[PDB]
Amino acid sequence: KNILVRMVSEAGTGFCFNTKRNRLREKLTLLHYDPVVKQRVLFVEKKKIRSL
Amino acid sequence: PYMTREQERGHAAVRRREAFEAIKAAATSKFPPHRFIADQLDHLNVTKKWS
Amino acid sequence: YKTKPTHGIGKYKHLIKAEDYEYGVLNIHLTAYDMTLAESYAQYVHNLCNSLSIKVEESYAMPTKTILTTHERVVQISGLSATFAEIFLEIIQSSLPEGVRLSVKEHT
Amino acid sequence: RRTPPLGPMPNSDIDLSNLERLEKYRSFDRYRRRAEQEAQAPHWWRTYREYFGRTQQLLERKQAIQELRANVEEERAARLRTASVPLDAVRAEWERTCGPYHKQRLAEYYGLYRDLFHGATFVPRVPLHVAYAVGEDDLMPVYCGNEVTPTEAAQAPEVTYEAELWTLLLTSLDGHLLEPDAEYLHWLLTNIPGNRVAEGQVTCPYLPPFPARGSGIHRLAFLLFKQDQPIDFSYQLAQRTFRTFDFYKKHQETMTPAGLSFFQCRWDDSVTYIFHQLLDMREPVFEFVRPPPYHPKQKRFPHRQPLRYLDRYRDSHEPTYGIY
Amino acid sequence: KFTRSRIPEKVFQASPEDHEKYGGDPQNPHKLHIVTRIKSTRRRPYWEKDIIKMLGLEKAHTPQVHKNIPSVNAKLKVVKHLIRIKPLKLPQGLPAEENMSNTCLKSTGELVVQW
Amino acid sequence: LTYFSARKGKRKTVKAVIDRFLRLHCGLWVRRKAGYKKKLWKKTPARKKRLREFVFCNKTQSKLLDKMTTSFWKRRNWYVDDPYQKYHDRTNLKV
Amino acid sequence: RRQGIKKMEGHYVHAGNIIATQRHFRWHPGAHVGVGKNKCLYALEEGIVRYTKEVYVPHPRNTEAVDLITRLPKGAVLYKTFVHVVPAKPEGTFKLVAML
RNA sequence: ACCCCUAUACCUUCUGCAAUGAAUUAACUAGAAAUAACUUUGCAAGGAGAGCCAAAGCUAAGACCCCCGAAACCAGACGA
RNA sequence: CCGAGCCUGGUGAUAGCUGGUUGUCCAAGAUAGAAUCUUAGUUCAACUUUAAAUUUGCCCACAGAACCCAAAUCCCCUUGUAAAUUUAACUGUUAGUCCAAAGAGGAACAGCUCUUUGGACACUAGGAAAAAACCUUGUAGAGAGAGUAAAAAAUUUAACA
RNA sequence: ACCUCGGAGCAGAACCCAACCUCCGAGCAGUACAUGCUAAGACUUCACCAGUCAAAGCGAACCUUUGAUCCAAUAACUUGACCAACGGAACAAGUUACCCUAGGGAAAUCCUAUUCUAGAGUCCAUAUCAACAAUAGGGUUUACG
Ligand SMILES: [Mg+2]
Ligand SMILES: [Mg+2]
Ligand SMILES: [Mg+2]
Ligand SMILES: [Mg+2]
Ligand SMILES: [Mg+2]
Ligand SMILES: [Mg+2]
Ligand SMILES: [Mg+2]
Ligand SMILES: [Mg+2]
Ligand SMILES: [Mg+2]
Ligand SMILES: [Mg+2]
Ligand SMILES: [Mg+2]
Ligand SMILES: [Mg+2]
Repeated sequence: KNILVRMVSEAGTGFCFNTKRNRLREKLTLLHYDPVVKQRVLFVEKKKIRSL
Repeated sequence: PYMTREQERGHAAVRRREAFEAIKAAATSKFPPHRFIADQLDHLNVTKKWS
Repeated sequence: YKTKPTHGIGKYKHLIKAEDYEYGVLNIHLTAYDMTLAESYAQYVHNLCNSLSIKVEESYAMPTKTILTTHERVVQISGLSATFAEIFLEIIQSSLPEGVRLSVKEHT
Repeated sequence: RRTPPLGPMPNSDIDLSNLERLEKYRSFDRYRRRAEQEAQAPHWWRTYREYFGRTQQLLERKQAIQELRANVEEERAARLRTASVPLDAVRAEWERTCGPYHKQRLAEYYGLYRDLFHGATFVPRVPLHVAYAVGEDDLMPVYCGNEVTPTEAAQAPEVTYEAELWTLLLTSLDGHLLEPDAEYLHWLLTNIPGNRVAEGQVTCPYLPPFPARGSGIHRLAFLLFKQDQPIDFSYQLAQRTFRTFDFYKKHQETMTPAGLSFFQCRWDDSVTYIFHQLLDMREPVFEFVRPPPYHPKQKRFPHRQPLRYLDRYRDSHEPTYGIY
Repeated sequence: KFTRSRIPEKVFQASPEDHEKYGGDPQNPHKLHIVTRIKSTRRRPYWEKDIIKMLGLEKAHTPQVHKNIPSVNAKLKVVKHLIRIKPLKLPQGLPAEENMSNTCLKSTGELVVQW
Repeated sequence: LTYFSARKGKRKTVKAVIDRFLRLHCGLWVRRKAGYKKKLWKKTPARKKRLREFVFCNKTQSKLLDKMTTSFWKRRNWYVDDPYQKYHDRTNLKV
Repeated sequence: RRQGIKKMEGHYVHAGNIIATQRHFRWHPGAHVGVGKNKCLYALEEGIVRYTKEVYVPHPRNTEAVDLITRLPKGAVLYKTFVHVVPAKPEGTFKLVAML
């Protein structure tokens, strides 16, 4: 199944956004727009929010 | 028919507009009626007697 | 709209067909020593067919057989008139380049 | 119920049972060409258009083409896709041959005919040339629809045309400031002897173009009329205003248009100079004002509307306090 | 379902036999209808009831004069089974202001300026 | 609601209304959209934008809320930096 | 579903008004008519709504429509119903703001 | 007076006639109120006899929210 | 008068259920969707009433509304008309009956269960025998005047070259 | 068995509707991580709640099937189970003939007799009986797992 995860910005900001990834799939690292920084920055998966 | 559909177009428009103007005037002229000191004071006559 | 004179102005499926002595299905089998020669003759006969307005269905090939190898080709043909079949076959006969085997065999 | 079609239904003439025997659109482009043809063709149904609407010369041409083909160098360059074409020679040849027709198309597109002669057209037979001398070393030309600044058009232009009398006129079809239909004449030479222009009768002196700021782009037309016999004719706007329509009505018996060349003028500092120095008046400034945005009639209860609904109808953004 | 009835136009195309029968000339047609309601609007559709009210035929057997023009005629066609239509005939022409108060609608359909 | 309280004899306010709706003085009631904080990960950006909005109530909804609150909640409040100060009054309204 | 035409021919329409809601492409966008993600037709300008029949030339990237059009006889032309908005007001006017 | 002609009791509940209630008389026997509104006064950017409301409002008055009936439940007594 | 005594009190228990709800006169006044531990109720909508503001409202001639592959409906210039919309306030009715018509409930003629269009009944009178639903007809009183509307069932047959 | 939603029948031509009913699938999957932010004007499952589309603008790049409130958790942004009886009581089943109260109410598929004569009837129809059908008369059943 899929799990909702909290991608947390690697830019030092507290900005986090939620994505969906397969449980069997590896932890996610993804480029995403940082509104506070106003630039695309890397985000890393921190913790599993739920299992959907 | 006496007139055709093209001939009749607009031949009564002025009268229809005036009639609706009258209807609108009646609708917008609604207001409470006047009140008269004579009407208020005439009620004193309920105790009019013969001296 | 149904009641309007322009009803059905947008219909198209009637223009798409998705599915007097005349022949049936005709198979022309071309066995040849040369891939290039067989392919060229198949192209030539296909061009003759589609220039003479012949319904050509398939242009496939048989699997190769080894006992050197001989390449096989098939041309499918449907729709022939009395004189049209004669002229078509005689043109094929006079246009066979070199050492190729024709056929007028049928299906199955 | 079914009302019969009011004409030939499309795809009815070819509607036949021999679909397999009917040649088909093997390609998209052939269908596109057919569809464009059909769209151009008139129809009995409602359509988008309804609402939004010598022999020796031939022989010489054939021989010249044969010579060019025979030239092996030309074939080698063409097959190597490296050949080129003399633009100046092609320009001159086109001007002589079919340039007047293209210039008539340009005039019709720019609305010169409809705005000057109320739709009456003609063909600019004379390949006129006008150019405003910029500085001293060069001169900006005035083609059919060019773009020239009033700074470059400050002084009168040099006119050349291979012909033999002539009346040359300049109008601003849309520069008028009071009456929409009228236009301003800028300079008019009459009874031009042949080609030389300095000897022309200067009835109205030369005026540079003066398109007001933010008033858009104005189209200025050089008209040239063939003249049979001279006729006596006749810095103030009331006397510079006139209509080419009735003007040429008064002279069409002996004058016939044979040349046109027009250009677009925008605002420039020279326009400030024109308005102040010699017109002696405050220059007008125009702004393109769009209509106010449409809003539906305000409701007492704007159900399901966002809070911005009230802002859509308030006029002043500053806080107000009423009686307080 | 019961719906409005679209009367085919051939119904309202008079024949020469009709012209002889009823005495109206298709050329120079009559200007005004006299319409009287002769049938109840009860048990009739609401649209017929509405047309009767619009035409002012609420009272039966009370003549009402209307224009002989296509729109009025369309309404009359909607309610033609409830009414009697007769042309208004003016043997002495339309009444003048002097005799506007001395007119009478004869049962034949003639507005006479003497009464 | 309580039309006459047992201790004062007064009409009471339904506090569920106060916890949920804002009353603009002119008579308009503002609210949030239901579900505006629920499962945002499965909602489209347009739907989320619609849900994040402050929304007016019906005439009948407003009448119900007016009945369910007392006159205290319908007074002029001159808060210091009220974001709704401009919205407290209607302008250019015809009937 | 409550789908269908919301603005019939001749109806005045303001920019943004939905003209017709549809599941398929029963009506196609004409002049000044945009399409939503769900094939809804909305007005891009303020004006009068007109319905016409026009020759249909599908976008080349539309593979299915291109195949349909290539399988078509040499004289046939496809037609579709299009919705246009005939703009009423001009884009704007030039007004005298200052006599410098 | 009757004879003539016309005339399918009342209430309530049913979609509508069947069903409900009524021997009859007298007496008794059942629409209680706020949020707003509206109307009429007063005063008016203020009204109100503290408090409250006010971007024409405020104050006052006028108008509007029935009767009978369970099986029950609990508490405390009284009863072999 | 015990599947749980009796009395008093809480208690004017509660009752979406039943019954009742008292002067005169006039006027406007009709079937209708959604949700609901909901279908014996209620709330919103629709309708309805009052007051108010304003300007258009209804009818509709063309034009217009899809391919797949019928009757009609929508929309609105005229026109006939006088209403409609909005504002304020508000109760009550609303999971009906019958008739005409078109359909679905398995490719179910009738019966039923529903959907849709229209009419009627819950509102007067005349007629059809009596008569809620068929026909005629409605706006109100008095008359010892008059013209009409609907309104009356039909039918009686077997020789034979 | 179903209860919510979506697609098709099922409505021939705006919408709405044949509820009940028939079939199918969804409580998503894939993709992207501007698949952002804002904002005119509109649609709408006949209320509301909710649900859709969207110009212009700003910013990056250069989409195709559901569930409210409260309450919890999270610094917050946000997230969660139950509500599937899917407008959702936070947590409650069987049973009463021992019961009480308040009320409401009470075409096809079968048979009989004639008709056509199929035919039985010793052969022979019409002495007698009689098939399928038709005619009448009587009774039963229904659209619903
Ligand atoms: Mg009794
Ligand atoms: Mg004892
Ligand atoms: Mg005892
Ligand atoms: Mg009680
Ligand atoms: Mg009445
Ligand atoms: Mg519930
Ligand atoms: Mg109940
Ligand atoms: Mg469906
Ligand atoms: Mg809606
Ligand atoms: Mg439930
Ligand atoms: Mg539910
Ligand atoms: Mg026992």
